Amino acid sequence: TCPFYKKIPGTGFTVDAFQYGVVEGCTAYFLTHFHSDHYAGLSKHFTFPVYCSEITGNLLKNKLHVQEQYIHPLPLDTECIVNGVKVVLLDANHCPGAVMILFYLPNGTVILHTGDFRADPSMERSLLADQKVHMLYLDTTYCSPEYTFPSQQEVIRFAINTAFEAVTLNPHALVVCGTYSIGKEKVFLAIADVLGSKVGMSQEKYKTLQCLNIPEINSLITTDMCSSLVHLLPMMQINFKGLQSHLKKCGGKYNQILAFRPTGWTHSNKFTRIADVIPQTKGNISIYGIPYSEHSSYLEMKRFVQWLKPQKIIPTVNVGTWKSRSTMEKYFREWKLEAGY
Ligand code: NI
Repeated sequence: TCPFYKKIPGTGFTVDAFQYGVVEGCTAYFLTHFHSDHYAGLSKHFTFPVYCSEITGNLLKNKLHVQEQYIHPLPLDTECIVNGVKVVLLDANHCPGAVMILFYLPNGTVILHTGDFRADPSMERSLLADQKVHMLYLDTTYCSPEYTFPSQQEVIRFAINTAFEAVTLNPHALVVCGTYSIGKEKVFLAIADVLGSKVGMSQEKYKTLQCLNIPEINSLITTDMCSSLVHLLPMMQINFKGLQSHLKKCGGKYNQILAFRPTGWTHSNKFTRIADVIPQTKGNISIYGIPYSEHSSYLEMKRFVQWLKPQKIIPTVNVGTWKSRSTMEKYFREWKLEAGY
């Protein structure tokens, strides 16, 4: 049955709630982004209205075959009316097409649902600046002070410099990047751009990327693996066995692999700077784990919430254990006492 933290009070609405069958009292189903833990349950047999971004709607139609008459895309940063309730979609700084949703309830309550997000000070100048928010449905993925990670820009600098050095030293090295969902496209696009190459990938992944409105995409990606020296593979194949096998398939065009696994957080962050990251190596294969996150760090999350000053916080992540829930509630109280709201 649908959990309370996926239901928006005073409305007929649910958020990211497609795996529970027909939810009692639900007149419109919102989808924040196209990640499987959020879309789980949608298919061509769904016949209720789905409200989402343009990009998420492309993916619903093309990848899951949802029929067009039930997809309701909304423009961002624009006041819209849904079943008699004013809503606004905001950029979540997550993966392509990911949104936060502002609901203006008929009784005067304003609710922000962040979906999955990476808080940024640029959000402090969107339509959020213009009114008070009473209730916040918050992505608490990394809500503990041990979770620090560098900016996305530092991590991409590291990747570009590492790849450019390796290929200039050995023009017969292949770069491989792991993927299992949309998001983190900058990793493989930035590397291909510095090397003067397209990114090669499976037909299924190319289709997925063609749904994303990324400018000049036909210029950066391809299904012709032979012409590319940056290859995308499933995240599960980014290990010594999987990579040795791939290299066999390239027919002696290459004699070395440099591979990237963009993880979120790994405890190497508590001790080590990005500058100091080193690979695991076996023979002619090296594997770098890079801390490229599309979720808030602890400090980013804290700054957002202390700026917004909500009256009530509803966590949406790590809510299944009493120890996690108690930990989060203690941080929310600290934040409120330190800031004075
Ligand atoms: Ni997500």
